[PDB]
Amino acid sequence: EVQLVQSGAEVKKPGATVKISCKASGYTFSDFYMYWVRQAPGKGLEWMGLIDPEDADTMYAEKFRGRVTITADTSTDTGYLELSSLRSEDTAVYYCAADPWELNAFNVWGQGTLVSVSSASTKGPSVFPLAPSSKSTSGGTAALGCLVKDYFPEPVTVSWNSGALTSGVHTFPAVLQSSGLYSLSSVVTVPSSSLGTQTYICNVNHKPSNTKVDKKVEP
Amino acid sequence: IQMTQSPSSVSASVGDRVTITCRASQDISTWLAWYQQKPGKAPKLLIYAASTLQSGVPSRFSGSGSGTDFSLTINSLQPEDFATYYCQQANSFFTFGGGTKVEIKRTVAAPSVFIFPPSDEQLKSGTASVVCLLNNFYPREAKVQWKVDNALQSGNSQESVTEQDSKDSTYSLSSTLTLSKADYEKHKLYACEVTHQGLSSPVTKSFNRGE
Repeated sequence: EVQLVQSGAEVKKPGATVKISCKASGYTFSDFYMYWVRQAPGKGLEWMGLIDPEDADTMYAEKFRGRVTITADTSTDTGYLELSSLRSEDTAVYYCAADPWELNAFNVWGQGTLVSVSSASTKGPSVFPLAPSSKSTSGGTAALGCLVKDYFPEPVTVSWNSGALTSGVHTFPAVLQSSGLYSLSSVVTVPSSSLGTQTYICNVNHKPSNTKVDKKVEP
Repeated sequence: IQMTQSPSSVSASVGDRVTITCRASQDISTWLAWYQQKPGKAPKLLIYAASTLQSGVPSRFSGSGSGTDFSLTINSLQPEDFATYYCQQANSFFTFGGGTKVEIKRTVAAPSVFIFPPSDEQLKSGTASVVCLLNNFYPREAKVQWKVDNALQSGNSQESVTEQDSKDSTYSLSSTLTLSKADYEKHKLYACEVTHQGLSSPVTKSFNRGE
């Protein structure tokens, strides 16, 4: 019954300001605090602040005091989080949370909102081959893959032979380069005996830019 | 207002009894909560008030402690329990601990190492990315050292590791060394030296440009 629904993913330039919303349903919004938490990719949870919807009284984590503003609209059961002077380090999934049953814990959580901050603009990736060779062969097995380079923002999905190939597939977390663009690799290990007969194609999909790439990888 | 969780990672098997700890820098009575989180999902409340089990959460979960020392215990670990766990001060503030990941235990396995030179395609664009792959190893800790004409490279490579494999519980690691096309063509030997506790000595995989 109770649920928190946040706004969609966002992309911003450094120095800009972002403001996200969280719609509460299933309980009396103004009667309880609303908390905000964030989490950088692969990192831990970090409490940012809280607000009393009724009187707009707020409390912020020491490291965010000055750049963050938490507000709420009891007319629409919606709370908001605004963060200014955005830095690339502010790239993360932001969550809202509530404790409708006063258990003194974050009982209900929104689905989260990804905010990606970079000087780069939405861009599709270039897909390069990671060709199988004597330097990627182990016994009767060979490794091959695709290098999905220079895209923004996350995420990107990769499949092999349209999903027909899943065994031995490893798609790695993307790394954020100093250029402000991401890069990731996807590899698969197969029987080296199949290299001259079986076709291997990695299907890359970067929805943010509507970019799709099918890359055939040969020895 | 400082929450410390150790170990940062713990390995266990289904059926095992697992216990993780959390310590506050100050006395927080029993204002402590525990959460569970899996990749790509929002956290889930497990315990509040240090020992009260959240409604709906399996009784195999329990928590205890007061003051500055706390613990979470999972009696008979189930496959759905492998995840990351966080403690959180609920007293003043709401400081989260750093988290402790519960991973699947298995035997030590050295990585298979492969190296991929840059493609002609990318070189045309003026950049050269060399990729080193460490496949199916355990545990997670591994070290990759890039060397170009025997010069150790530092600051010009990035790496990432997959989540434990679903069938063999191993990890894989991918590292990319990036150089301008000009710098790449100015050197000959490209190598990635790998060290892992499962290897008695470093394993090196390399190629000579124009091999």
